[PDB]
This record gives sequence, structure tokens and C-alpha cells, in this order.
Amino acid sequence: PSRLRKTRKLRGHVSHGHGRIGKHRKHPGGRGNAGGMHHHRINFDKYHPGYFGKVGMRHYHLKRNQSFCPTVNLDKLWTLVSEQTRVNAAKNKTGAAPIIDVVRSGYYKVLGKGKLPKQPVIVKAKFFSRRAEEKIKGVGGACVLVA
Amino acid sequence: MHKMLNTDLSRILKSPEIQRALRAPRKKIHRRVLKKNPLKNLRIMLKLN
Amino acid sequence: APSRNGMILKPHFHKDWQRRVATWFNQPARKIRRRKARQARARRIAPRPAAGPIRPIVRCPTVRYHTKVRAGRGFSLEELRVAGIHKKVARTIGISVDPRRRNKSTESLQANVQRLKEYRSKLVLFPRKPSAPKKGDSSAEELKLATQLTGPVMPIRNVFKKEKARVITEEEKNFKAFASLRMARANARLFGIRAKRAKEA
Amino acid sequence: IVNFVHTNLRKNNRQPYAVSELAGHQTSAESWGTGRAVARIPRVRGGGT
RNA sequence: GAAAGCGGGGCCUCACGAUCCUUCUGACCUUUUGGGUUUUAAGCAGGAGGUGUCAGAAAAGUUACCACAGGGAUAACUGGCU
RNA sequence: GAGUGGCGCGGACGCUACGCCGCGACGAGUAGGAGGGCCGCUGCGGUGAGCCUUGAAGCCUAGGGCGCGGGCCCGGGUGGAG
RNA sequence: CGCGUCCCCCGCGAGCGCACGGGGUCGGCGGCGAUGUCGGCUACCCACCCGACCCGUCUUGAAACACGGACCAAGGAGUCUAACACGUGCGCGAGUCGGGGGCUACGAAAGCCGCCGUGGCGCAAUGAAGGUGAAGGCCGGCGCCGCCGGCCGAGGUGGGAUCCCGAGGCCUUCCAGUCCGCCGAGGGCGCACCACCGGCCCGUCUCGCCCGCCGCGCCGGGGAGGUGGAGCACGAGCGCACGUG
RNA sequence: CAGUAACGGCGAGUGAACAGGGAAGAGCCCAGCGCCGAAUCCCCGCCCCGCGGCGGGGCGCGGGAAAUGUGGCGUACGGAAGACCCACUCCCCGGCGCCGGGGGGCCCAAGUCCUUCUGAUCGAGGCCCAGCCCGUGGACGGUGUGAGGCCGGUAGCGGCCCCCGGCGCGCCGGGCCCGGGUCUUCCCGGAGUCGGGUUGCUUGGGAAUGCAGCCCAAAGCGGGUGGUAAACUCCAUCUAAGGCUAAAUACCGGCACGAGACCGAUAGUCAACAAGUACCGUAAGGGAAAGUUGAAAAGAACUUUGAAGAGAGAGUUCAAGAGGGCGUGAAACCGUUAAGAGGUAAACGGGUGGGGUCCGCGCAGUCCGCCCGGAGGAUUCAACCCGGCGGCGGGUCCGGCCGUGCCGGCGGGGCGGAUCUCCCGCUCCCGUCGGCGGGGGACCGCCCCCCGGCCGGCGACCGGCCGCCGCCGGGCGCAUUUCCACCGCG
Repeated sequence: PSRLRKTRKLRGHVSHGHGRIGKHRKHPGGRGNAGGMHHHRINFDKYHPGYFGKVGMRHYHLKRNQSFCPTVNLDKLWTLVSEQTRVNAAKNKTGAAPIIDVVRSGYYKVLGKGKLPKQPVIVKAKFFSRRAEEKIKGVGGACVLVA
Repeated sequence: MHKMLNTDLSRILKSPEIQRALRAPRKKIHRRVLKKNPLKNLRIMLKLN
Repeated sequence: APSRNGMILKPHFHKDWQRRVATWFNQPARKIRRRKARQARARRIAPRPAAGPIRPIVRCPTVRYHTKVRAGRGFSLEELRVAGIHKKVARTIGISVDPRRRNKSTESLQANVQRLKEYRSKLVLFPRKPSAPKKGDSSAEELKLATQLTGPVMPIRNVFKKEKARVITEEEKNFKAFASLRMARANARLFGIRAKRAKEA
Repeated sequence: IVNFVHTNLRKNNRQPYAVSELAGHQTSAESWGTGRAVARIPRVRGGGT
């Protein structure tokens, strides 16, 4: 939309909204991220701290799949199953705990951010946190591991 | 889903539920009054003092 | 020159990029020509499946993906061997063949052997001279009821097991899964010099 | 919504238009220099036309 | 120092220096990429090697053969104030 | 405010609510910023049962007017298809 | 300027009219009228009084003995693409999005897929790293246990738009009085948000004491007190479109 | 994936790959090792069919190539020979007869109907109570404006004649006479090349990713790779230094088409025209300007002045106020006609006055209610019958339909659910508990529908009989009523 723009209301106005004392000249402070350590030092030090210099070890050939570990919390754990399972698990009197395979849902590790509703459950995860495990012992459950 | 179900505010604003819980209209217009100098104008001075 | 707080950008446009802009006005004519060539082929190989041959079941490598299943390239020779199909007959009756595939496991094998037994049962085979049949061919009942197949032949879907709600054992609740992880990590790390010091001992 | 969705959907059935990439620059012109009382633009390189 | 206390440099106001690279020091430290042992290398933390144009380019002249962009923001004339 | 006891067939305008109305104070302005344009140009989707050889665009004008202005609308002439 | 009644001393008359009264009216008049006069501001020409230096631009300062401009017509200068940030409109919402692919004149459009969400961005951070990875008191048994258990359980303070209760009260010649509607003394629940104090997660330091076992070891886990983080503390994101930088 | 791992005066900047989802999908052959009497190939001369891709057959003590290795078998997925089981008759290239992709040419609906405007119609109005006619055709172009119907075309899984392809039955020519499963017995491979040292370039590739020069130069339970230099050691993964190979991809050149929210002759290609032209440069090279009379030339016979260019009359045309570089005809600037003015260069803002130009189509001057005052006219009100239509409420009638409503039924199904469990598959122990995967059947959820009852509605969604009011039409009424037009200086 060229009608709604600012240009259309600078027609008549001399400088086209770029000043009279200092003009609209081409590149009056260099191009791109230039002058970083010299005449744009304050902008870089103030809004982009730690930009210049080296930190840590170089890992030449890095494959992102070996370090693949998507997390779920106990908050959203009962949502990988139906509401049917949770309801019928309390409705059953035998003490049978429904089995939540976490890797079927597409999470490897279980973290322990969440409050858990009070019924027994088994969790077939690839990894477990300490507080994550303790909370499922606290509710009265199991932590089966997956290879 | 609709953002308001019943879009007939003709019916709504005169319906007894709403009209019950209103305050009376202030429908009388008060234009400016010309200031008459009551030191010259006797009756206006009597209207004040 | 930077104004205020804002992201520090590095646009890759320092070369003669305007000469090598590739614009996609081809796209709806490219889709039409592909759909044309597709239907042309599907009519050419007339009663044979439109997708072409049957691809085998294959696990994705790399831990990120190995919980999935794809279509593989072609059936290993030691899957054809134990299924009882010749590697030079297989390709002529519509079975993809890969001469590079190894078989580390026997379940990866046995799934693909039962894949070929189902395929060789489903397959209708026409006479090479249509008036005089041969032994390994189909019955004229099935030959008149034979039809062009749409989409990938015996398609590969990804099904998981059903685990019924069980009562949690007194040991199963007792097992320390976090401590097991942590002490499996240290047994993997320190093992090498635990063998060294025990050798020097 | 229909005004927005009609405005944006109608731009999809639209053949592109441009000028020639080479148009304008197909000469060998150069600036004359600041002397010789002309206006310092490029001028078509000399001849008898 | 008997003790109250006083002392983490000079009675006080000055005496000094970033990224990169190097060099040393520290832990029974992490990593060296398919697994182990060992040299090596890379890391993490703290000092030093120095930028005196001292918030820190690596740097000699000449042009009367000279050239371009500008400047009355700036000299060689008049004119003005003194 | 509300309950139980002690003849004549009449009544202006209004309220495009994105509208209409009432009262009070205020109004310099370069660079610059924002808003409102029933200011103007050229093309596309809708729409005006639009205009037009009984004369479209364009152009000229001591003609008649509107708008704070951008501009615009009628009269007369020329012109010949939008 | 009525008495029928409330003290210390000596509740509705009726009219008519004039107006220094919430902004001007006349129920007053008089001329002149068809090719010679009436109106017509603006607009053509002229005269007179007052005012009045030539625009643009850089400049502390331009009418300048500063530069550009003889005159006229047509052309003629913040655009498009990618990136980012913030505001704004729309759709869905712990999600969101087919953009690449496939299916069945206008139309190279529109429609559809979900076992086409691969994937992108989001829902978890911190460490160079290996790695680790987001709330608890009490009540018994084992003035104490590493725990066996049992009940309940996402903080506190101050300010906070609204909401809630209601000491009393809102009339017609009274007295009780019943129902709705309404005002309000004072007293409570407290949204978002702000300030403060707690707490939890990761890194790292100081001090110390207990627990575990298919693998008793330079094995693994735990506690208290500061401290570094682009964190948690019952989600706000994604896609599209527009605006300014 | 990803502006990521990485490179970078670690500054400015630069910057891939694997995995994953698709588009497409296709695989093979030598040398070597070996066995088959060189079993192989090229060419001349004669004959026959018969080949605008020079090919098949017969014939020759015709000639050559080749053991310094041609062909058959055969290649890392193993191969070959010998023994025992097992079972086949059909692959391939070239003539034909017939039906069932493209290039060419010729064609196929309906108004020039009746009045009317114009120079000319394609405009305007009309065309049965059979909405002019056709419409699988209402794209576009031409035609004296603007045309579905005048013409070419357009539509059509429309017609006809030619020509060149593609495939299958089978007649018919030629060749080839060929399989697999298991043991025993042999065999197995590319060297100035890998590799290392150094040098230069290159890379995202960092103690060196790729390529190259020179020097050194291998091995065979080897060699290569395993993103940090090196030694020892397990493990994984390929088989380098020989070769061929479709499809999916790219395309401002070329031949042909179709289109556009693009430009509309100072624009758009430099080029709408005798444009890469004229012209310029010794040359390499540089490189313009330039569209439009009119529907139709009907392009001005003839008279007349002049040496002629040029005029003046006639004449054609709707028009020369369109006259051959001629549609429209702006401004600058110039000529002339009219008006006014004029010694402070002109021009300018404010305020008037004077004169023009046209305009009000000026010049006896506003209409509007009701009433009163006179006078005319009309078949005329109020009421009451008969009909049709509408409104509301019928507070709460009778019957219907709906529900981002709800409660029932032993009412009859669709999807769904990470809710549960009877038949069949393969195999394991020997018809055979139990294992295995895929179908069925119970249960929960939402939904669709049939019967039942409330609650809401019918104002985003209704009828019929009542009742009242209102309207319209026709009777009836017929004048102190009602209603029209005209005067009164009301």
C-alpha cells in the first residue's frame, strides 16, 4: 500500500524528512556492523555485551541428533494418555496402574516441575530427574527404563 | 462462535430488565446566559441581593 | 550505524546475488507436467501398481529417529534367500532389491520375510503368452478381476503395542531409576583405568 | 474478514510485470567533467549524430 | 600487643592499560569426537608480556608536471572594527 | 414508588449513534513528528437498469457560483468516440 | 398581623395584570419602476491613499557587490527484495503454520489431505564442558532419625479498578407494617500491576554430616550459608496483514 | 537441517554435511584368474531378393587383422567345473491383413424484420396470452459510430478428404537351442598408483578438506575411512588407482504458440516507419531523429491576375474552422482589431471609486395552512350492508415447527477411544496348553434419527377458527352534509 505511506505526505516538503543542516548522505558511519570497537563502541558495550572475544571448546564435526533429548514435566504427563485412562484408573478398585510410554508421545526424559494427581502410575521413559522420580514414588508409582 | 448471540439492541435497551436499572434522562438543554451588569440592571441585582 | 537496542544482523548479500535469483512462476506448470507424466506412466505400466515395486521395512538410524520406520530402498539378498525368491526374478515380478543391505538383527529380517510371503500371496501373475497359460501364473477368474493399484503397495504404517493397566510390584516401586542412571554413567566413565589399576595391582 | 480475505486472495491470480534489465544502460556514455558549462550528467560518447 | 584493639601496602589527594596471541600457576577438573591406556592439544580460573595518539591502526618523503571533491567553517587583495 | 390492615380519534423537527447536540479554555512556528482529506493522477474487483453521434475525452473563455485550501461544479465556443 | 398546643422573661386558596426578569422586535413607515434603468461582492481595464526589496539554498546572520534561475511545454528524485525490532488489526490458542508435495475461458485461481507436521517457532533453563534440570509444614511410630507411614497442601506484607455484607434511612393525615428498587456509617474478598521479603532450578565457592548397592570405589545420591544466570513461581504463542525505524 | 557446526587483523565478514519428508527411481560391464583346435573381427570380386539410417543370404586354397590374445562363459551381490535332486517349451530382429496419436486442407446456428436518429449505422423504440430468433455458439476481429444474430470465426467426446506414426491377434522370414536347489573340488582382481615429506593454490574443514609440482615410494589375515598431531589395542565400515547408464533438474540463444491489475510514440526494445538505418571515427567501435488527411481521393475540372511561387472565384465532403509532413491544436513568442492607460522600470497586498463585459432570460413583485365574508359547480360526507386484505395480545384457545435446552426409553445407526477381551495367520515342545499378528465382540464418549415430558421460542423461525381495530372495493345515502376551482387590496 503506497497510499498509506509517509512519502506521499512529504511531496511539497523540501528535504523529504531527512533534515536541512545534516543531509541524507550515503553511509556516514560506515557499512553494516563496522566501527564495532571504535566509534560504535558505546552501542555494542551497552546493548550487546560480550560480543567480542572467545569462550569455550571448539567441536569440529557436531551432529545434533546424538544430543536429542526432548523433555516433558509431570504437569502435562497425564495429557499423553486419554482422560478415559485417568478416570477409569480411579474407577478401578484392583489398584492397577495405567502405563505411560513417554517415547511413544515423543519425549525421552521426564523432568519434575509439576504437582501430580493422587493415583498410582508407571512411566516408561529413557531418562528421569531425581525430583521427577521422587514425586512418582510420593504418589505411589514405578519408573521403568527404556533402552 | 458469535461474539454476541442476540444482535437486536432495539429489543434489548427497552426490555424491562435494563430499563428498570437506569437513571432518568437529562433531556433539557441549558444554553449560555448573557451576563447583565447588575449595577446598571436593577432586577438582576435584586435576583442576586 | 546502530540506532538503539536491536538485533545485530549479518545479511549474506555482499556478492552479485541479483544474477542468481530463482523465481517459482514455473510451480503450477511444474505440478501440472509432473501430474501429466505421472498419469502417462500409470497408464503405460497398465495393470501394475502406480507407485512401482514394493519397498521393504527399514529402521531410521541415529537415536533421534530409530523409534520410527520408513520405506527402505530394496529387499536384502538374505531376505530374498530365506523367502525363496531369486534376486534376478524378484525385480521382474515387482520386488525392489538392494545388494548393499546387511542384516544385523533377525527381527528386521523376519518382518521383511513375512512382507514377501504376504506380497507373493497378493500378486496376480498374467501369462507371458496370454492365450496359453504357464504353471507359476494366476487363474482366469483373478486375471479378469485384476486391477491397477493406487498409492504405495502394502503401505508401511507405524503401530505401537497396547500395555494393559497392571498392579505395581513391591520391587518395581522400590527400584531407584535415577541412581541406576547416575551409577551406570560412572561405571561407563571410570571402567578403563579401573582395569588398568587392577592390572598394575 | 471477507474484505481482508478477498483483498489478499485476489493478488494470487496475477502475472508479473517488469522493464528490461538492460534498458537505459545500453550506451557507452561517460561524464564530460566539471568544466565546459554542461550539467555534469553522463553524456553519450562523441560522434556525428 | 599485657590488652583494648590495630593491620588486607605507603597519612590523604597521581604513579598507569581491552579483544586476539603468547607464557606461567591451580584442581587426583572437563574435552581430545566408535571404545580403552599414554604423550599431545584444546578448555575453565588467576597473574605477567602493551598498546604514552595512554577506550588500545602495523606505516617515510617530494610534486613549480600535478589532478579531483569541497571550503569564504581557513590564509595571500580591498573594504569594516581597533 | 406498590398492595393489605388502622362530543372530537389528535400531538413540529429528531437519532448517516462512524450521528446529532450543550458548555468552558485556547490558536506564533524552521528542522522534525502525527492526524484528517467529499484534494488530484493512472489501472483492477464490485456498483450506479450511470453519461454519450439529440455530440465522450481534450482544449479556449471580460460568463454563473461553491470551498479556509488542495480543488471543483455549471454557461458559451471548438472538437469528433469515448 | 390565626390560634388550638412546644421556653428561659417581665404543607395544594383564587384569579387577572404590569414588567430594568434565562441574547430583537415592530399590531411602524416612505420612495422608484421595460432598450433606460436596478442589482451582481468575485472576475477584465484604470485611478487614488497606505503597505510593500527576488525567489531557491548553505549560513550565527541574504534584498545582498553569496551561488543557481532568459522564456515555455513534456519527462524528472526515499523505490522493490531479504533481515530484525516495536506498535496495530484479524484467525486459532498450549499450541500454531502447509510455505514444499500430492489429490480432483475465468483458473498459473479456488478446494481438499492429517498415518502428508518432516519440519519451523512455542511450551525449560543453566554450564566451556562432561552433565544436571524448576515449592512444603505438621501428626504418630522408628527434648532426636535415614525413614515407615497418616491428614491437608502453589507463599507472605503494603497499596490496589471494580465486587460483597449493611448501623441506619428514601414520605404526603397519621400509626403499625410486608415485598421489591435505592443512598450510606463502618467492615470484608481482592483483578491486573508496582515495591519489598521468602522460596525452587543451573553454575561456582565455604563449612560439615548422613544415606544407597547386580557392580564397596579417585562409585552414586543428600544438607546448611553466601554468590554468578538472557531462569521457575498454574502458560502466550504461532500464522497472516498493515504502519514507523 | 541453518545463518547452524566451523573459518575469520576471532575484525568486517564468511559458512557446509548427516539424519528426516518428498520429486524421480534402474541398474550394469571389462581387464585379471582360468577352459573351449582364434571357436573372433575388417575388406574386396560374382549372383538374388531388397534396404534415400548400406543390411540379410549364397559364394570363393580371395586378401588382411589377431597368440605382443579376438570371441563365448564370468566380476566382489561371489564365480567356474564335477556329483545327486527338480522341471520348462518359448526369448529375440525384420515383411503383411485389419481395426482402436500428431501435421495439413475444405466446411457446418440465428434479423441486415417494422418505424426512427445520422454524412454513414453496429444507436433508439417495437417484434401474440408462443418474452423477435439461435444459444454445447453472448471470445475476439472486420465492417462508413457503439453488432450473439452483416462477414471471418467462436461452441461441439462435429463432418469430410489426405498424409505420416503406435499396438495385438495371427499367416510368414531368420537366428538361439539356453533353467534351478544342495554338497564335494578349484579361483579371486586394476602401481611411479596408494602413501609420506615439502611447496603453491583452494576449502566451512581447524597439527592441514580438495587439487597440483618436485623428492622419497609400498603392502596383501592388505589397503582406505572412523573432522586434534602421535604410540599400543580391540571394534565398525567399505574394496581406491578401468568403463557405460534413462527419469526427475537447468535454459535472457533458436523455431513456434498463449497470456498480462505492464508501457502507450520525450513512454515501451537502440529500433511501432527504407533501424543496427542515416551519419561519425584510420580503426576498435559509436549510433539517432522519424506514428495519425478522409467513411471514401471524392486529392480542388473550369474562369481569372501574374514570369512563377502564389492568390481570387467556382467545386467535392458531415467538415477544408480536415488542403498531401494535412485528427485534436496548449504555452512561450509574434501580427492585427477593440477597450483603457501611460515622466519615479514593471509587477504585488489592503481599501474603495470610475468604466466595460455578460448574467438575473430583471423591471409593479413571496407563497403556505385554517377560519370568516359573498358567489358557482360536482352526484358528494357521517352511518349501515356485502366482500377481500392487513395489524395486535387469545393476559393463558386448538394444532404445528425449532432449540450454542434439559430429563427418560430395555428406541435404531455413524464416526471415535493409548477402555477391555472370541475366530483365524507364522513359528516354537512333541492333531498338540502357552507364545505371535490381524479381524470380531462387550464398555465409555460425541453425534444422527423414532417414541415420551417439561422448559423456552416463533421479533434472525408459524398456521387455522375466535375477538377487536384499521384499510380498500361495490351497494346504500342523496343534502344547513361532504368535496373541488374562482374572486375579497379579509
